Amino acid sequence: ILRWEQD
Amino acid sequence: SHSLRYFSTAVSRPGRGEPRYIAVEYVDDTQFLRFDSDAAIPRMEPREPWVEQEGPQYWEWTTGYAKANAQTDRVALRNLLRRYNQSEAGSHTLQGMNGCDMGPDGRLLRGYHQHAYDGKDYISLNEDLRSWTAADTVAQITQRFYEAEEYAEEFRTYLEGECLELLRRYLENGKETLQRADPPKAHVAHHPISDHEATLRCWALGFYPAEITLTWQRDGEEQTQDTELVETRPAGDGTFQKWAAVVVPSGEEQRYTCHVQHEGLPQPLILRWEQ
Amino acid sequence: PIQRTPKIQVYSRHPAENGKSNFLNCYVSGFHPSDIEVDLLKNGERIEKVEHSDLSFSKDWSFYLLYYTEFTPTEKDEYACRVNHVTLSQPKIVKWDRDM
Repeated sequence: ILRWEQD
Repeated sequence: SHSLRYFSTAVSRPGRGEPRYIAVEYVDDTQFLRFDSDAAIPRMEPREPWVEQEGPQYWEWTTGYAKANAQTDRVALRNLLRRYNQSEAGSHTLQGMNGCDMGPDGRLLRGYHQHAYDGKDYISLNEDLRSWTAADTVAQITQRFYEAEEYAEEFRTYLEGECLELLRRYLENGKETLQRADPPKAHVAHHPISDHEATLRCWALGFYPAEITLTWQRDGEEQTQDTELVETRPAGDGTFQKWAAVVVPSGEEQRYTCHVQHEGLPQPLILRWEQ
Repeated sequence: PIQRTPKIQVYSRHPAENGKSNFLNCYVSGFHPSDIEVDLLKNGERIEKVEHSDLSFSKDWSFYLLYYTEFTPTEKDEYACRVNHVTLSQPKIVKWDRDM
């Protein structure tokens, strides 16, 4: 599904 | 009043294979979820009985975002290695934490979105939940990415809407485990260290949640600098243990009193060594 | 990378009584990085069946772990926890102290 984003 | 937390650890192993991703979820001091990328079946797994009842969509959903975060942090680990101009032979750690604090009225006390690289703060969501704090110049790359995506607004909606709803669900399903407050069982132990000196150790056992305050006073004045504390430790049955000790002159023991503060107590307790 | 030395506590879940079944705990906390080796020793030998908690960490990002095994304490049997970590030049053994 979806969860945090780290760039 | 209550808290829901997600913890993740990404550790690279140079030459030994791809980075390991370990994630766990807590309601307060109770861990009900885990994910390990090293397992033969890397799925989100229940660590507590009351979350085992969740249907198939819940486990596809939880395993869904665990695997996605594992992928996200693996790409982040290689990107951070480049941006910091670091050798590929060394191992590095990427940690992250998110979740909500809910008050007794059911509203949001505080949100959290934050990461740490090699045990040092990297980037964190501020209290207004509209802005970020980047620790160094490298982290400003992540901040600018967050701002371009308007990611603070997206996660603020999760913190306000769903995070509270998930916490209410768990507190209801885990009502017996989660909504308890077990008061400490407290006593004072006396251990002579010499002919002229002895140790007074104040014990607190069987208390939940883990937050507690044990202090020593001499004739009413607290001995802050002279008190030895140990890290609060789990008993393994769902309760916690802690002690505080002070070195006192032999024969002066009665001048000292221990004070125990825990949310499971109707009020704070006072103890003396009873000879 | 920063390095934090593990703090080690060896204790029983319940007050120890000879002949009564109990749990032996080794709590390792406050360490960075996460790689660590924790063994429970009985009379100097590794205990084969030992379980540990899932990796988590505190507000300051330092890790903590609980290693535990079911046991029945006796008078003659000595127990200890052996911990090895990158911050330790040699593995550290902490004897279980029954008066506590």
